[PDB]
This record gives sequence, structure tokens and C-alpha cells, in this order.
Amino acid sequence: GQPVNDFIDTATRHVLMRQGVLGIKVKIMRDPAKSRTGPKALPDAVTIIEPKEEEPILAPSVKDY
Amino acid sequence: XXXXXXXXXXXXXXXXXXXXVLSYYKVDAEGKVTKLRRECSNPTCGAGVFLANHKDRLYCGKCHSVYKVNA
RNA sequence: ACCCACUCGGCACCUUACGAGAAAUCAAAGUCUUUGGGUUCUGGGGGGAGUAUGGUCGCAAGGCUGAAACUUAAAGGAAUUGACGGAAGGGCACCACCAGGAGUGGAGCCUGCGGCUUAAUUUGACUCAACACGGGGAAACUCACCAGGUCCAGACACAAUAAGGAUUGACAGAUUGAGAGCUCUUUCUUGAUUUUGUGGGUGGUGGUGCAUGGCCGUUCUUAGUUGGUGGAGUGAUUUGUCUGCUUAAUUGCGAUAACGAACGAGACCUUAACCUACUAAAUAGUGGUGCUAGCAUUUGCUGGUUAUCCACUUCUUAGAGGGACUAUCGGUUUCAAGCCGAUGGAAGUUUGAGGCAAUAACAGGUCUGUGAUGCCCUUAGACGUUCUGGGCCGCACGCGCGCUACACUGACGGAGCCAGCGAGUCUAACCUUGGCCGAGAGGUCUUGGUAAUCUUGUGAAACUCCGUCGUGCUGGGGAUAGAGCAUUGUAAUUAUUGCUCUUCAACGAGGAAUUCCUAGUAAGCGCAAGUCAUCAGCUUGCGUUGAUUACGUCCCUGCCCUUUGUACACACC
Ligand SMILES: [Mg+2]
Ligand SMILES: [Mg+2]
Ligand SMILES: [Mg+2]
Ligand SMILES: [Mg+2]
Ligand SMILES: [Mg+2]
Ligand SMILES: [Mg+2]
Ligand SMILES: [Mg+2]
Ligand SMILES: [Mg+2]
Ligand SMILES: [Mg+2]
Ligand SMILES: [Mg+2]
Ligand SMILES: [Mg+2]
Ligand SMILES: [Mg+2]
Ligand SMILES: [Mg+2]
Ligand SMILES: [Mg+2]
Ligand SMILES: [Mg+2]
Ligand SMILES: [Mg+2]
Ligand SMILES: [Mg+2]
Ligand SMILES: [Mg+2]
Ligand SMILES: [Mg+2]
Ligand SMILES: [Mg+2]
Ligand SMILES: [Mg+2]
Ligand SMILES: [Mg+2]
Ligand SMILES: [Mg+2]
Ligand SMILES: [Mg+2]
Ligand SMILES: [Mg+2]
Ligand SMILES: [Mg+2]
Ligand SMILES: [Mg+2]
Ligand SMILES: [Mg+2]
Ligand SMILES: [Mg+2]
Ligand SMILES: [Mg+2]
Ligand SMILES: [Mg+2]
Ligand SMILES: [Mg+2]
Ligand SMILES: [Mg+2]
Ligand SMILES: [Mg+2]
Ligand SMILES: [Mg+2]
Ligand SMILES: [Mg+2]
Ligand SMILES: [Mg+2]
Ligand SMILES: [Mg+2]
Ligand SMILES: [Mg+2]
Ligand SMILES: [Mg+2]
Ligand SMILES: [Mg+2]
Ligand SMILES: [Mg+2]
Ligand SMILES: [Mg+2]
Ligand SMILES: [Mg+2]
Ligand SMILES: [Mg+2]
Ligand SMILES: [Mg+2]
Ligand SMILES: [Mg+2]
Ligand SMILES: [Mg+2]
Ligand SMILES: [Mg+2]
Ligand SMILES: [Mg+2]
Ligand SMILES: [Mg+2]
Ligand SMILES: [Mg+2]
Ligand SMILES: [Mg+2]
Ligand SMILES: [Mg+2]
Ligand SMILES: [Mg+2]
Ligand SMILES: [Mg+2]
Ligand SMILES: [Mg+2]
Ligand SMILES: [Zn+2]
Repeated sequence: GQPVNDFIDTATRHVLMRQGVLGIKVKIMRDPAKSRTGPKALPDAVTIIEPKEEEPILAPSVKDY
Repeated sequence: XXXXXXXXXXXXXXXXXXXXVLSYYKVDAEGKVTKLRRECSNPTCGAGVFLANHKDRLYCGKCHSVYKVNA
């Protein structure tokens, strides 16, 4: 998919030797968190903000200013 | 593949012949020098270059061929 | 006779496993390096071989006893994971079938393949996954093939020749297909650039795709791959990754010695759909106004006018947003994931259609895309290259993709008259409107456009309407062939293509077989783009007209999955 275009660089290189040639194929996948100028995460990613304990009750009452 | 055939007769090349040449020019009894063979009135060939003597034919070789002066 | 409880001794099964084992398994195969109850028998790597020999028993066939030389690095056991089967159980699918549509297979031609022919008819590829494929529509070119002619573009190093010239070129004639100084005659020219030799290079559409890279096709219209902590196992391993249900999906639910995750699917992206909401526009358009034509006249109706001005953004354009989440309701289901129906909705089949796409495999195709490349070959009488000419088109015939037909839901003739995706000329001749001339093809003079501006509303074709014909190989059909005219091109003969007249074949719905397909789909229909000087019966996309039939299954076929066997693991080639 699309994240491929966004996050992985590839290169093929032909390395000519005494016997024949070999194909080097390099693939690098870069930290998307660091994206900088694009999307900062995979389309996959789904973060939930973590609530907060509450200490409720305290029967009514009102503040004045 | 197939290899070879030939109803024969291979073609050769050329030679530039021999000739200890430019004897042509003649100097009299000490020491006046007269040119044999006439030279070229083309601006390109400042009259050092001569004309070969055939028949009808006098011809400038320096002009790689160029021009047909006839006397 | 039957039931309950007990007990000796039987044939066995069940569950455990403290314990054993290399494991499979075992109440003995336990009580074994913590090694001793009694006793008998047999084995000491594989083959050679239960062979030779002697003894013995037998009527015999044979039985008992039973060697060595020599050979050899394994043979063997159990389990694991693969692979594979002409074993069994499940699944998936219009490259399967059901219900059907439209066909192909029969005909003419077009076009590839075989075959034959040939100087040559260059060549790759042969089930799906070779044959309108190599973007492969070849007049030269391309081009590799064939008949023949030039050239070196043979780096560099060393040696040799050699300034008394190493070498170069050529006018005319001869030659030659040729206005190739190819060679020859002849005799000027050139000046250390070459020549000759060895060494070494270099080019090559020469060989090897069974030496390679890369790319691609196929498995795959598939759903699979792995790791953390836990559990099992001495171990390779296994569980997780599973009976079921569910999904297009190892998609999920559920079951659960597993829990929770990652690659792949999904998400993501592109395109087609919806925005009287946003921002705008003389390269898009609408309403008003002026200038103005025609018809009615009573307002009216239908046009002209890239700026005569004013306003707008519904339609067009493209930025930003919004929108759908199978929503609401109800059926059905283990009331789970889901599936179904109804309403709403631009939209509810993964929204439709694509792009991307893991792990692994193949001696799949490509050295003829590459100045990607190993090795082999070849290298001046070239397999380098170029030039002239022919050839890939050759025709008893077999095979594939196709085009056009057999007519009356039609052909012909008037007339109506509507798309979408494209593309177009700089140091050049591309897309072409308009005016004339021409029966046509075309010609000619001008013209707009490097483009939302011009071609172009690309006035496309099927289609619609009024006529002619009237079932007759007919006016269906248009093969083959003759004559003439034009276009591209240096070149049109074996006829590039276009036009006119004429000639008027087979084909009366196509045997056995066989392809493709579920909605704006199938089928019909044209167009633009690729190729392209010229040539589309091909492809790739596009819009126009627009159905019948399923919404299912495992019968055929194909494939995945379990279970199972394996002496395979280079893995049934
Ligand atoms: Mg995806
Ligand atoms: Mg002289
Ligand atoms: Mg056990
Ligand atoms: Mg035990
Ligand atoms: Mg017991
Ligand atoms: Mg032994
Ligand atoms: Mg023996
Ligand atoms: Mg005996
Ligand atoms: Mg005996
Ligand atoms: Mg007897
Ligand atoms: Mg014995
Ligand atoms: Mg014996
Ligand atoms: Mg096994
Ligand atoms: Mg059927
Ligand atoms: Mg049929
Ligand atoms: Mg060839
Ligand atoms: Mg296939
Ligand atoms: Mg040629
Ligand atoms: Mg030459
Ligand atoms: Mg040499
Ligand atoms: Mg050599
Ligand atoms: Mg080559
Ligand atoms: Mg291969
Ligand atoms: Mg390869
Ligand atoms: Mg081959
Ligand atoms: Mg399908
Ligand atoms: Mg499994
Ligand atoms: Mg695993
Ligand atoms: Mg799938
Ligand atoms: Mg009025
Ligand atoms: Mg009025
Ligand atoms: Mg708008
Ligand atoms: Mg509705
Ligand atoms: Mg979409
Ligand atoms: Mg092969
Ligand atoms: Mg290649
Ligand atoms: Mg090669
Ligand atoms: Mg190429
Ligand atoms: Mg390359
Ligand atoms: Mg060659
Ligand atoms: Mg051909
Ligand atoms: Mg064939
Ligand atoms: Mg085909
Ligand atoms: Mg008509
Ligand atoms: Mg005329
Ligand atoms: Mg102009
Ligand atoms: Mg249009
Ligand atoms: Mg008839
Ligand atoms: Mg006709
Ligand atoms: Mg011809
Ligand atoms: Mg021919
Ligand atoms: Mg007729
Ligand atoms: Mg029929
Ligand atoms: Mg052609
Ligand atoms: Mg075309
Ligand atoms: Mg083609
Ligand atoms: Mg067995
Ligand atoms: Zn001269």
C-alpha cells in the first residue's frame, strides 16, 4: 500500500565480479514517528488517550468571583 | 554456423609504388635549375605541387584530384 | 435363573504413571551407575551368507550344525518437519458447473503458428502459464536471413619498415548495380597521423535464460508467515496457528494450555458517484442590461453581439472540507461474529473499479531492451559495419486469435441528430477551422493553437423518422478480378493506403467439440490514444444503446485444506 511510498526506500545495484554478477537489493524502513513532512504514523495506528482517575462526590456547593 | 566457401580469387590492396622520385627538375652546368613538369594555378597549391603527365591529361594530385589543366 | 457385597484363580480393556525407555510406548519393557533373588538361551557394524566345507538326519524336497577370503562407512531403530500419492473427509470459483445470454468450431477474407517451398523465406515461445505474443502493423531503414560490393571506427605496448619517404588521396579510362580510385592502367599528391608482425584489446541481434543480474509470468480469482511470556517434549519440534460457526480473507465469533502481538488480508492510495455549504473564475458558464435580426404584435417568442457594462457560481473547473459507520427498525442465528428483509439514503455486492501486496517455489520467459554481465565463439576472404538488391508476404495443406456475413428487429435512400477518454509545430512543418476548385479521393489560398483559449459542441456509430425494395443467393453478402484517378515516400512491381466504374464467389445459422459472462454488466455501436512518412481487420482506454438468466451447488473441471502412507528430502522429472 501507500505507506510503502511514504516509509521505505529501496535500491537495486548490480555488482560485477570475476565470476558473474550479483544483485544487491537494499530496503530501509524509516521511523514514521519522526516523519517530519508527512504522516507521523501508519494508517494502522490507533492511540487511545488515557482518561484520569476521578475523585468525585463533594456534595454540591458553588464558587463566587 | 556453416563456415567458408570461395569460387576463389582474393582481393589485394595497393602499394604507393616505389620511386626515388623528385629527380624531376634539372640543373645545368653550375648551377642554374630548371623545373620539368608544370605546376598548379590553384590558390590552394602554391606552385610547389606539380601536374602528372598522362595524355590529354595534365593533373593536380595535391588538389586530391581537383582540376583538369590540359596542354 | 436373576441382583448386591466379598474372595481366590482366568482372557482382556480402561485411567494413571511414583517409575522406565532413543523414542513409539510399557503394571512390566518398573523396583538399574543408589549397578547382585534363581536359572536357561541368543547377539557383538554392514555385506560376503545361512553361502563354502566336514558331520549328521531324510526316499526326496530338504532339516540341524556352520566358516573364511574379500569388500565396505555406514547399514539400522524411533520420532520430526517437509514433499509427494492412481487412499479417505471436507471446502472455494462463471479462467467450474447450474439458469441462461452472446458466440467461436461450418463460409469469405484478415492475422499469428505448424508444415511444405525457398538463394533466403532471420528468430524466440508449444497445455492453463506458446500461436493480434516479443509492444512483432517488416516496401529502404528496422534486420538478425539470402546474392554480392566498401570500410576499420584493429585502443595501447614492443619490434620492424622508413625521411633517399612509414603512409594518404585521386581526375579520365578500364572495371562496377553504382558519379566505390574496390581493383587495374597512368603518375601526381600527401609527410610519420599510418603501414607489417607479435602481444593485447575491441565490436558482435554469435552460443549458452542449464552459468548470472534485472525485469516479468505462473503457483495466487490464493490466505498464508513469524516472534515474546506460558504449557508439552532429552531433542528436531509442538501448542498458540483449533471440532464448529462465520467471512472475499488465519475475516471474525466461539471453543480453548494458552495469553497478547507483528508481516500478509484489512487499513492505505487512485478513479467513479453526493454537496443551491466554503474559496473563486473573459482559457468555464448563467441571469440583467445595453447594440441588434426575425416572427407576432398586447406583454411575447427565437437568435446575433471573447468585453458595451452590472451581478451571480445552479450547471463546468479544482482546492479545502463534509458524507457512510452495512445507519434505523425488524426477522434469523449457539440470540455470538454474522446473514436476510423493510425504510431512509448520492451511495449499503470489500459502495463500483483499480494501484500497492508477505513467506516460498519454477532449472517458466528474457543474454534479441540495455555501454547489465560470466564463460565459449568470432574478429579483416568479419559473425564488426555500411551500401545496392531480394527475403520475413513465398503456397497441395493442418491449427489458433480475429473481421464481415447469411437479411424484412433488414439493406438502400433522403431527413432527424447525441458522447466520453485523448493528442497536437522550435529552432519546425504537428493538430487544422474557414474561402475556392474537384463526382470522389484530393488539390489550393489563407487561418487559429505550444492549447479549459484553436482543430473541437471532435454534429462518432449503432439509433430515431419518411420513403424505395418484398422474400427471390433478392436491392442479403461483397470474396475474387479488370480498367482509370489521387495520396505517403528517394522508392509502391509481389499490387502501402485512398477514390470511381465494372466483375457479384462462398455463405440459407454452421458436426464432434469449445470460449466468455451477473448490472449501466452481457451484447451491439462507434471514437481517441499506442504503433505511424504511408498502413488496424490488433491492442489500450473511452463514452453511446442497453437486455434475458442465477444470487445457487459440488455433477463436470481446477485448486486449496485436513486426516493418512512413505524406504522420497536433488523431495515422484
Ligand atoms: Mg491492501
Ligand atoms: Mg615528381
Ligand atoms: Mg509421558
Ligand atoms: Mg510408573
Ligand atoms: Mg490392576
Ligand atoms: Mg557382525
Ligand atoms: Mg561368498
Ligand atoms: Mg557333507
Ligand atoms: Mg546336508
Ligand atoms: Mg520312503
Ligand atoms: Mg544355524
Ligand atoms: Mg551346510
Ligand atoms: Mg511423516
Ligand atoms: Mg451451462
Ligand atoms: Mg451453442
Ligand atoms: Mg536470428
Ligand atoms: Mg492459470
Ligand atoms: Mg539492407
Ligand atoms: Mg568508406
Ligand atoms: Mg595488432
Ligand atoms: Mg591476437
Ligand atoms: Mg549485444
Ligand atoms: Mg529460467
Ligand atoms: Mg533470471
Ligand atoms: Mg534455447
Ligand atoms: Mg469471480
Ligand atoms: Mg493449521
Ligand atoms: Mg509456527
Ligand atoms: Mg483473498
Ligand atoms: Mg404590454
Ligand atoms: Mg412589448
Ligand atoms: Mg458549484
Ligand atoms: Mg430504497
Ligand atoms: Mg473508493
Ligand atoms: Mg525451461
Ligand atoms: Mg535481458
Ligand atoms: Mg553476449
Ligand atoms: Mg528495446
Ligand atoms: Mg539495467
Ligand atoms: Mg555476429
Ligand atoms: Mg512475421
Ligand atoms: Mg497453432
Ligand atoms: Mg491471445
Ligand atoms: Mg439509414
Ligand atoms: Mg473532375
Ligand atoms: Mg501560426
Ligand atoms: Mg465534449
Ligand atoms: Mg439464397
Ligand atoms: Mg450490398
Ligand atoms: Mg510492391
Ligand atoms: Mg514476395
Ligand atoms: Mg446479388
Ligand atoms: Mg447461430
Ligand atoms: Mg507497412
Ligand atoms: Mg490509429
Ligand atoms: Mg500488434
Ligand atoms: Mg505403514
Ligand atoms: Zn591543384
